[PDB]
Amino acid sequence: GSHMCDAFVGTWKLVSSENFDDYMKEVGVGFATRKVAGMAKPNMIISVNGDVITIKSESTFKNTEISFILGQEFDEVTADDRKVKSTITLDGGVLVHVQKWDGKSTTIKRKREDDKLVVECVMKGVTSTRVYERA
Repeated sequence: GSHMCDAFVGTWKLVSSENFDDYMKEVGVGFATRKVAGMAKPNMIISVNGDVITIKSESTFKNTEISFILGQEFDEVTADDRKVKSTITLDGGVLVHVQKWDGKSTTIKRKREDDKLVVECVMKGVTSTRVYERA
């Protein structure tokens, strides 16, 4: 049967980034990490097995992997080494990823738009847009 996550499954490569340095600043990422992370051109690999969704980010900077069930909180060590409590839900057809730590919160939304997978990262007033195409 078809599932709303089907439109995300596959291998995706980063094709454009907007305001990513500013977003990382707002999150609290250090200078050196921002420079090395901002150079990266990651692939994102999304797969599903039953109710478990796995999202990998793979680049010369870091390889990360999260597996989760929609709506069930999990612990995540981010690529910038924050230990956060994450919950990922479906809002319509948008995957909405909330990361919480030290009384703060950031929201990463992943949506399909034409043949692209668009990632919007928001911290306080700061929005970064990262666009991926199929790899």
